[PDB]
Amino acid sequence: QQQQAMALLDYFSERFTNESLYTWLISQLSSLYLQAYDAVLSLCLSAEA
Amino acid sequence: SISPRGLMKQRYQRVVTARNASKMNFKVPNYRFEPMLNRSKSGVETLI
Amino acid sequence: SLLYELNLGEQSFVGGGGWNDLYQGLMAGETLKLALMRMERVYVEQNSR
Repeated sequence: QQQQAMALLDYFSERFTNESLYTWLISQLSSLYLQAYDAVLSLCLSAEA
Repeated sequence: SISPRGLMKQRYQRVVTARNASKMNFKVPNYRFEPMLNRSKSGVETLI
Repeated sequence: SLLYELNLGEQSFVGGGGWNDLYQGLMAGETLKLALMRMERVYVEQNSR
């Protein structure tokens, strides 16, 4: 039983969809999002003016 | 002899929600307000 | 197109290498979105009469 549990943990870790994937994705999107915020904000300021 | 064990303490946690704001102004741009509105709304939606 | 239409010297936003296999190019379009946004900004900013 212990063996099955440990192996299962490994197989789960080896799922293609993985923590690493989300981490990577997040880092990319984060950078994009921050830049987008700055960008569009400038245009909105101009719109109010 | 034996004695019972006290139940572990639990507590709420405060959450801050104050916010600051800053004033801004900018010079008149090249484009009319409604074009600007269309552009801006598109961008805003994308960001959201 | 933008660069020719405004002759703004030499600047760039588009870049190659957005695809990747390990992440199956998932974030590429988002990068394109941001680049497009920056180009739009510049256009509105510089398209003075």
